[PDB]
Amino acid sequence: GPIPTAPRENSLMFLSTLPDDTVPAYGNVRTPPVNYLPGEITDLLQLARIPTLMAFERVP
Amino acid sequence: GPIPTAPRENSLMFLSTLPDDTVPAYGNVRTPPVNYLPGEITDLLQLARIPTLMAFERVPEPVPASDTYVPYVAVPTQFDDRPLISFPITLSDPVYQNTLVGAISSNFANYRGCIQITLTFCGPMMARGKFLLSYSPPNGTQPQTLSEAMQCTYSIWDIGLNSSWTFVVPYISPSDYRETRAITNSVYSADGWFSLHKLTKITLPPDCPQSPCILFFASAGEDYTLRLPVDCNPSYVF
Amino acid sequence: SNHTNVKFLFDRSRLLNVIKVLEKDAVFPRPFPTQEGAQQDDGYFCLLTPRPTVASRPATRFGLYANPSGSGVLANTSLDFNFYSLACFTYFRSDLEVTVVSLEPDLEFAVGWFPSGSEYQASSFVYDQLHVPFHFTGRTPRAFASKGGKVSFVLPWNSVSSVLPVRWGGASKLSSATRGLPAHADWGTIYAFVPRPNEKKSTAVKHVAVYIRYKNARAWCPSMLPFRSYK
Amino acid sequence: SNHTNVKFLFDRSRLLNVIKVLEKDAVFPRPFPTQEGAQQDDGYFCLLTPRPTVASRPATRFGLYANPSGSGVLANTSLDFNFYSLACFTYFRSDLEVTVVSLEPDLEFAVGWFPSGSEYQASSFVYDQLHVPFHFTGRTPRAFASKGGKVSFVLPWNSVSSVLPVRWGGASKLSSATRGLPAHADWGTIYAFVPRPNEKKSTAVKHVAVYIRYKNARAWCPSMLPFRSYK
Amino acid sequence: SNHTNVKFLFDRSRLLNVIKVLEKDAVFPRPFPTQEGAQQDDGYFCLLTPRPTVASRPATRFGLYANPSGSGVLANTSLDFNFYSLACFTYFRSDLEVTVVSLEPDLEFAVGWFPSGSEYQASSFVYDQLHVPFHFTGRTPRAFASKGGKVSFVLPWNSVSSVLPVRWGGASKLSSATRGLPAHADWGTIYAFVPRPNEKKSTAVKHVAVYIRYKNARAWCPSMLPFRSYK
Amino acid sequence: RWYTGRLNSWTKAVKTFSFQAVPLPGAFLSRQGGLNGGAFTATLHRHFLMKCGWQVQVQCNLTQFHQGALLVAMVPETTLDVKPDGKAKSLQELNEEQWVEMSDDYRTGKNMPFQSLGTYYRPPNWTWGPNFINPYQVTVFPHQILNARTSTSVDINVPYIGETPTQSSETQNSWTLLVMVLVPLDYKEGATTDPEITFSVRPTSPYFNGLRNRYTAG
Ligand SMILES: [Ca+2]
Ligand SMILES: [Ca+2]
Repeated sequence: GPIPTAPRENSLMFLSTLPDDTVPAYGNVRTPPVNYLPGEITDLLQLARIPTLMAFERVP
Repeated sequence: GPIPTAPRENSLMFLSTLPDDTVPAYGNVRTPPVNYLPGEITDLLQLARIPTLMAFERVPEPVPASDTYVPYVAVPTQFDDRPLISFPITLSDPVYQNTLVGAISSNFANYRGCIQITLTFCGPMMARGKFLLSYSPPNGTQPQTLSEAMQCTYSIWDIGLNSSWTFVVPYISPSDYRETRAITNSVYSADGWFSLHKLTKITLPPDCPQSPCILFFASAGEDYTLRLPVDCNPSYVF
Repeated sequence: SNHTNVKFLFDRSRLLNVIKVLEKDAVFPRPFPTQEGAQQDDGYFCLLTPRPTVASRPATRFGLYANPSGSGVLANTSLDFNFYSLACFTYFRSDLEVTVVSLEPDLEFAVGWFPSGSEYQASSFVYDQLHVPFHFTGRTPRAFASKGGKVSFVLPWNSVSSVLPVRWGGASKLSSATRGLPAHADWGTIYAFVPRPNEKKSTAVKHVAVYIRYKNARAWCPSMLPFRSYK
Repeated sequence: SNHTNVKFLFDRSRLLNVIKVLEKDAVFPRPFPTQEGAQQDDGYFCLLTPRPTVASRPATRFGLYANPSGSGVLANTSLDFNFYSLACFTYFRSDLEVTVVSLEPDLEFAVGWFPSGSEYQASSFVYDQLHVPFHFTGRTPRAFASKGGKVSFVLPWNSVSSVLPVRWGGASKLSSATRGLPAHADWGTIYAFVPRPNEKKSTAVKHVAVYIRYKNARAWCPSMLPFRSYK
Repeated sequence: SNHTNVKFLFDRSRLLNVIKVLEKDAVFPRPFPTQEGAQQDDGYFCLLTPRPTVASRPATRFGLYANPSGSGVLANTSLDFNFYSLACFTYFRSDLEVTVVSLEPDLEFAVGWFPSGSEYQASSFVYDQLHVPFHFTGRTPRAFASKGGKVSFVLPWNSVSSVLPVRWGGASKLSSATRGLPAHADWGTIYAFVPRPNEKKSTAVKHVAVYIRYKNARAWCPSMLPFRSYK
Repeated sequence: RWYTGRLNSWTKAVKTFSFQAVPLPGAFLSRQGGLNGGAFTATLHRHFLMKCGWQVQVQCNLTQFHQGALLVAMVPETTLDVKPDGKAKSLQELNEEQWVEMSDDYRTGKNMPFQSLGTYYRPPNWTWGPNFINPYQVTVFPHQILNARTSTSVDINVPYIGETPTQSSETQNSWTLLVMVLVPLDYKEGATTDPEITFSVRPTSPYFNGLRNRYTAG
């Protein structure tokens, strides 16, 4: 283990956009199937193209 | 993870020449194509060889602007056994300074190779003449006499037709490079002098303007090489 | 070596300038002209390009306070002397490496960022009698001092513009068309703040500077470089 | 980039809220309504979901103490403004990344946790004239400060419920059936405490906050988003 | 072992000498002879070769201040006793490993460098009423103390000269031709400074030393070694 | 098709580092020196973007018994139009002065537009600018020379340039021309006196875009 390595000027610091993850908590985790639910939605552009209402003033 | 490793006396320190990079910010990055733009330029040596203007003084110019350190010289009616122009072989002089090569070297440590020396004239075309040129390597005296110049590395330029001519220095150096900075006129950098003599006097027909002008250039040769760029000075901001 | 390789040449860091340490949500300086009584928080919004700049906003000319006294507030600017004296070319594009440099010894601090042309708005909220400037969390990353720390990072090209003009001759706007001002040619602004609530605002004064490095650049066409006065 | 990928979009951390530092075994706040004289330890049991909440217990409406004075005790709540303003969908499920954020500089602390709906009971025992709150050890993990430290961790989905409803319209109970309250839609509660005995309880006051990040989520069906007053 | 392998033999570090800690942009000592009133900053420009030297400039003879008092300023020199007593050869070339050694405990410092024969010029600029010596950034690297730190590094052969003469018999210049002075036979000079503005100049006094190691050398021809007085 | 205009006389009062400059396409916009483009010039206003190259010529009268020199060179992204007043030049200023001479203000670029401080800020001391002109360095640009011993006219071509593939027809000002006296005019008295100058232009591969009415007024 103990070996020469590369430090950083900001090791372990926190920036809002940290790209990687950390230690997990536990194993033995199980989750139920969502298959019974309709249509998981993935992207905004999927829905953004639905015609939306505008908000023009009502003339005085 | 936790394992014995090798520390350093200066881990994470900052030196101006740190060689590697650090953590990135984000993915999903996209950039536009530069293909529509002309000719990305890669290296200084590509451009350094373009002939640049020199900055020879204007012989006591009396204008209130005073000096005009300018690439051209005027034609004298008389001549003497001493060059029209002479100067040490040194990169620090103003004629060197504001050239491409001079501006580059101003931020470099040492120089190597050779440079192109280009020559020019501006008088009426009805003129015929010749000029002598002599590079003077280091010696015990700055050349004056035409005969001395003939002993030096020398050549003669025909002004008969061509009002321009070119020359390239020879690279002679006991060291791989030579000190770019003019710390002192010493064996490390200084390499003698140049000389310029007019071979024969004026020959013109009537109505031609008198005492015409002579122009000159300079730029890097193919063999030129510099070493170890150096930092700049901002005092010109004043 | 082949030092003359431009891509290799400029890939080193250098100082940008100093800024004051923050201790609360701040009033961004107003657009010019600015009049006395319009109190605003100058000297913390760190612009992110060595172009001529003034009061967290770009600049075209270069003027400085050669005199120590006068009326009004002293602005601040930024110039990269080395690169700008070596910049004998016309267009440019690259990425940007940067690292934190604290001036006060023994400092605890937090920093943030937002990109080029990204407008600023923080405000604050009271967590149990303690204001929490919204910027403590938000759209952009943050980093912190290990009781002092060399926080480092890099950012890419971001502007809608294809490239960066080294020096410019267009016009900025359809009205008040400022020549020599290409607006969208930087990376945004950062800000360093104490990890304390506004109530914890202290009498002590602190300052921080930064170093910046060019990454994987591209250059085009010639350009002039300064002359030197012969005296 | 393909930012519009929701799974990628929300995987970043943000503040939840502050809580007070613990120095002994604590009385969990009683179920509502609560009357004066029923003294209880509010403001340490950190609930673990950005839903509207009150006094370590969920909430349906949003009300806040816009006024600085009044009768009674001030509760605390929690809202994730960014995600809740961006949450134009109906059902949800994901994991949760979280990290510690101490407010007091130079702090030594210990923290613990228990899952969603997990009831609390600590009590304390005297180790040689020194009380030892049972929670110092127990069913759940713990982590500690290196005289300050960025403790980080993640937790999975835990509820018997298949998914998390983004906004809800059912009824909570067979009696006192609170509409809009899906109870089993969080991860539990944590608690930060000094590694000292109850006898070492100090006069000094300390506080700590936390940041939370969404991990590997899944979303379903549309949903509305807030309107803006035009003034 | 095969200790007699010269290449292996000398690859170890040893002290060069001490220098004073810097706190501002400095006046480089003037060329000799130097007269009183020409005030200059002696004792910070650390020359980088164990040759005989004086006042940040080389030297040919060896003279030292065996007496504690007198008129004028005390210069400083540098000799590598081990290598110079073991140097029974004529020409040399190698690389150079070096590491920082702070004399003051608990020090915060910054250091810089420039190569052999590299002229010095820093000046300073006022960052908000605070001078910033230009050298804080520039052409050459820098390194910093972790509240104390063993900064280490290496440099290559740099001189235009093909090799290093162990002892010399030429002439230095065309005028004032100093025999025994090969000028271009070192690596330059370094300088250690506090990371504070000139205004922060302090009354306290600090000092730092350095150790130097030979790397991958090459040697030629015999040479004598000192005799010993028999008493 | 070609387009052409006129320029002042090279006079003995002119000196080295004395010059005048022309902007592209600003010359058409101002009908500079009698210049006229006509159909495409009007089209400019009816199209919100454009992209084209160029092709030019220049002329001036010389004689064998003259000596002196002149230089011609295109330079991009300059702010030469900007005066110390902070605005581009109208048809009167250059038509009157007729020859600019180098000064520190343009050796530095200090004349570039600036902002009004307001009472809030201290006044700065203006000392530097990036749009300086270092005449000794201009030889880098491809260029052509017009001298008594050489010629009376010149020809050059240049491509399109800009931070985007195309730019607004009204604002795109990437290219600028300058003409400078290399050596002062002189001739044995009585010869051709102070010759006048003229210039010709052609765009290359022009392409209009952003079709709309003529320039919704200002
Ligand atoms: Ca390590
Ligand atoms: Ca290790």
